[PDB]
Amino acid sequence: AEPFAKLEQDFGGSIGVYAMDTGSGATVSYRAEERFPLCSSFKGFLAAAVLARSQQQAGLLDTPIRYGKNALVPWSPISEKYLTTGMTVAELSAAAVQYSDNAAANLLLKELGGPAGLTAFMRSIGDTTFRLDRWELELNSAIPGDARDTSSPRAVTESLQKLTLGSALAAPQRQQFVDWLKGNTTGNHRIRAAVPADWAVGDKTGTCGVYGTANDYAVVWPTGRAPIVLAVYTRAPNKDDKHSEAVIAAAARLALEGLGVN
Ligand SMILES: *[B@@]1([O])O[C]([C]C([O])=O)[C]=[C][C][C]1[N]C(=O)[C]C1=[C][C]=[C]S1
Repeated sequence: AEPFAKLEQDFGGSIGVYAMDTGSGATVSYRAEERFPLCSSFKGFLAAAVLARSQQQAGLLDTPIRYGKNALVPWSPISEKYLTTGMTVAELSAAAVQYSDNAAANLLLKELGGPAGLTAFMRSIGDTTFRLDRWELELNSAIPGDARDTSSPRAVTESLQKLTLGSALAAPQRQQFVDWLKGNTTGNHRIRAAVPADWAVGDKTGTCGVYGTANDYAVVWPTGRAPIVLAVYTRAPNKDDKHSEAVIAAAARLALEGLGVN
């Protein structure tokens, strides 16, 4: 734990890490059961919830979703770009996961019954820690001591494992979820930066923009070996504290090293 302690002291905040090697059964934990803000990392689980619903509702993924300028909140690059084209549930899901599109996230939350709807999905797969309470962009406030819109690194990792590798999703939906995570564009300097270039990685990042609060979770497939699942979350005491991608990458390296994975 000393390397993690040194890392968060250099960073000037708190770091939460949980990692599991699904081959060896080994785990690494540091503040793994503390709460950290989700920021955009909830958007991965949001896409999973959509996929789960699509198992029972034919045509859900291809359903056109109506939105205009009014729905476009800051950082909606894809939904703004394709406003004229039109977007479906599936396209919004890809946008939320891979570009962290905020309007897409809100539109999908609405289809699922809001933050409460997504929280109930996570409950249904056995996640008692996850809570989403607000919409974009209020959910990014990341106030120290505030449990709203938080989870723990361990719960995040366990739920991610259930959805990508376990049986929480039917096989086709599981693979679609994996493919969306693999295609994420926002995580190249976080967990992926700690991983050898020929290992397959799927991830979703989060960046609140305040209180040094940012994160990443991932499934990593070492070549020819069983996958690793891990979560790295950070926060800091003051509103204007900067988050650090290098710190997330470093924490992921420490996690991999702790599992004895090279
Ligand atoms: B969110 O957390 O996702 C991040 C990108 C990421 O995946 O790390 C950035 C924009 C959408 C979400 N964040 C916010 O809405 C607050 C903002 C932080 C920077 C610009 S907006």
